[PDB]
Amino acid sequence: QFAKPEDAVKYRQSALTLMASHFGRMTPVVKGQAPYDAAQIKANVEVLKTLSALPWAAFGPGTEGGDARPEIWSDAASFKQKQQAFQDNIVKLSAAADAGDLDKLRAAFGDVGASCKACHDAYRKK
Amino acid sequence: QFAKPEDAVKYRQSALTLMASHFGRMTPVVKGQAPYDAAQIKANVEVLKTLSALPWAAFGPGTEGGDARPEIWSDAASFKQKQQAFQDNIVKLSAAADAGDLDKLRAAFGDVGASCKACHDAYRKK
Ligand code: HEC
Ligand code: HEC
Repeated sequence: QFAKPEDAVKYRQSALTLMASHFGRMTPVVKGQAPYDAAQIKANVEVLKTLSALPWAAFGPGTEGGDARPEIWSDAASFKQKQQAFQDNIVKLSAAADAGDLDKLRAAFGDVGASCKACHDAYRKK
Repeated sequence: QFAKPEDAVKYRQSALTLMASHFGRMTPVVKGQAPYDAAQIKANVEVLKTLSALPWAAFGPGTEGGDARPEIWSDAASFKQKQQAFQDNIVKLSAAADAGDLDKLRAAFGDVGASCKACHDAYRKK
């Protein structure tokens, strides 16, 4: 699927755009501005779970470009921990959404959002 | 998630790019150029199933733009049938992939690809 590095960059940017949309659209629910519909949130968090696994294999060898910093590949073990923290927080979000637990969901949502920004601060060009 | 029509256009283009990647990457398998790994294809077709439901609600009212033709909204019942044929063919693809049946999978894959092009021919700017 990534014949040239520019195809990996197009894929990962598309996946990240879709993640941002499925994550950010829950902000009014977690802030009490819109009603919590447990079943609809469960379904949206499942879409976000699928999308959240997709960008990383499009940062494979040789796919420098876009707004990715070089240290993604030069400090690969450190990048992997930032990616892992995010993906661990998506597991917690899915557990909260599956349980219908709005306290857990809002806490997990804040942890996901902080881990998006913690990776950006180290690995995304400003 | 689509505060301005340009946000709906960015979302739907991103979803369609991800669909194209998850669909097209199976072409060598269905053409016998790469080995059929039933479990990996099942998992990829599940990603494609999730992605295939996403673009359509970002062609909502008022979201004219991109390479969408106007007749998507002026002939809405006709667009709906093109979208339905595609989504019906994704159900058949998921059934083949879940059953591990490569004859069914390649037949369903051709039907999906034809329905992508049948919508493009009527509804996507050349
Ligand atoms: C590193 C482990 C990351 C985590 C976790 C998340 N993001 Fe990210 N993001 C990352 C990089 C290296 C880039 C640049 C990719 C490129 O090659 O250009 C991005 C980019 C985005 C974008 C812009 C995509 C675009 O259209 O070009 C968005 C919208 C984005 N990131 C959002 C986002 C969200 C909402 C996250 C958590 C829910 C998230 N990112 C995590 C690296 C990483
Ligand atoms: C109508 C019912 C469609 C079906 C079924 C599929 N596609 Fe499509 N496609 C459609 C439109 C109206 C557009 C333009 C969207 C816009 O506003 O610009 C598209 C666009 C694409 C693109 C380009 C996305 C981009 O990056 O800008 C791709 C890669 C794409 N379409 C692929 C694709 C595939 C592989 C499909 C079936 C598996 C498929 N499309 C179905 C309308 C419709």
